Amino acid sequence: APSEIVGGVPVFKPTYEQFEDFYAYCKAINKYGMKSGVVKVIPPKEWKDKLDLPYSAETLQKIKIKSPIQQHISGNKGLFMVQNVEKNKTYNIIQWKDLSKDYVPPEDSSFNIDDFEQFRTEYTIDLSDFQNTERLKFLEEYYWKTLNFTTPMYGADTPGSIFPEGLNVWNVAKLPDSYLYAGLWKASFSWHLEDQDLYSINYIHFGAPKQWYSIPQEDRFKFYKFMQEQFPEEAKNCPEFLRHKMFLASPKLLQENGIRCNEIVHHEGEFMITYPYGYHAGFNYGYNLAESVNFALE
Repeated sequence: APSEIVGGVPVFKPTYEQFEDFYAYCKAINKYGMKSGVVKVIPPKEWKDKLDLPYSAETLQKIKIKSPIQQHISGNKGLFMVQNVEKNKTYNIIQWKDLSKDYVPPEDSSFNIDDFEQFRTEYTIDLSDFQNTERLKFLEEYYWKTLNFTTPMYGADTPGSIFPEGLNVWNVAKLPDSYLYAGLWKASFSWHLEDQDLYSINYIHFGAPKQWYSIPQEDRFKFYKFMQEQFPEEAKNCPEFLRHKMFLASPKLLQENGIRCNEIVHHEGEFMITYPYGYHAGFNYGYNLAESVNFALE
């Protein structure tokens, strides 16, 4: 299968025909993901129809944000290290959509089954805003300019899924183990490579887009050494600290260090596939709900 476009990152727009086989499709297009850190995969229209929108009141009620994480980040510029916090409290989707009213981007009680049935018209957020490229460029630049001035809060992994139960095609929840992230403006995921160095699919069910950065496998050693440069203290008692501590590094910085860095914007209804030995990191542009699993092809 051919790559449709490129934002430094391969973009695939498969037809339901080939899209049908997830394993055969992934195995027929792995040579691209092993070059660039990640690959985007837009599902076909006849697939998006298989979805049930809006989600039923129960589907929404099932959503439970277990142990939210706040991030305390510190660092001059380009380099930052994040100190994820604890959130003993727990939220439901309605509470999270409301919580996103505190973590708003710049410009320029007990609950009943009825509450969710009502919320079936408010679970989304206006996306026409993020349709502008220069708009996204702005947010990203503001994000790097002001990372240590805020304590972002993520909806750290929580088992579950919102994909149609009767859905077997591309069922990220059940493939022939799924988790939900709760996005919030400026919430960031540092540099890392999936455990056991496996693959993973990340799907944004709804909400603001995600920003993605990936290091081409070829540069995973330049990148590694450069990270041993800064933070030399860890270069001692650590064989693997990129998977021990949380570190953020801007592309603009890496670029000007002989380390290529891919960048792409992950939108609602799209799939991202992280490949083995493909370092990746990024942040959220605001309120969203994402689902992801880790798999293997061999």
